[PDB]
Amino acid sequence: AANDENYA
Amino acid sequence: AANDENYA
Amino acid sequence: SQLTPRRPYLLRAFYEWLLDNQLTPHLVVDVTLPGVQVPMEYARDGQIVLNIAPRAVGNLELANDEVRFNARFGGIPRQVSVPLAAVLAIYARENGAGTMFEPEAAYD
Amino acid sequence: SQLTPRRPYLLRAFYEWLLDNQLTPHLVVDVTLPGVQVPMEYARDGQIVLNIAPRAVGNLELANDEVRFNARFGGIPRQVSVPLAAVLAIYARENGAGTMFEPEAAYD
Repeated sequence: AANDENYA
Repeated sequence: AANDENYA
Repeated sequence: SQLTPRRPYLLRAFYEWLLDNQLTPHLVVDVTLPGVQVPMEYARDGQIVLNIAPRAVGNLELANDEVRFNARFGGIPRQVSVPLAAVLAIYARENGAGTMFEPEAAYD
Repeated sequence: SQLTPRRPYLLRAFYEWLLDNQLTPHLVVDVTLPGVQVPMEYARDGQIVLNIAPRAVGNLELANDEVRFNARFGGIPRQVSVPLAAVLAIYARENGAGTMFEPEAAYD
């Protein structure tokens, strides 16, 4: 996807 | 329906 | 594709959608299936129609496996339990909006 | 008259189900529409795929008017806003299970 896998 | 309109 | 069925989710979806468009949700259950606990003497031609909207039901539990709640019948409140696979559809009484649930391998 | 649109309820529905199956929720959006809030550079052919699984997003919001949440593109934290009108589909990354949304008049 356009955004990353973790919003950590 | 089978049941009544109010469960009051 | 051997993941859980969609019905329980689609059921809660329409249940809100109708409750929001200011409509009255009604369920169509097949009394024939095993696991169904309802006042049988109300099932007309193998199916029973239950009004699961707010004012007619107490503690409505719309779970994935089965639907449960307390509704009055003929004046006396009784317990209801309907295995999800016994569910046929959901619709608004005033305009017949809703859906006829589809078959899913899970539910046989 | 005609009721409010269904998409949002069905959206949330599939969302909860894809997560009760471990699967990862991915959203397909149409950027060529008004109200869409995303880093356009990350799109392609008038579209863009967004990961909305719990761990990849912040303060996700699945309202009936729009989809709100924070996420990171390249690592830069950024807010996102999607008009339910431009939410084309929802699906699982692992096995593409999910659903494409049917047209409704509410969204032109």
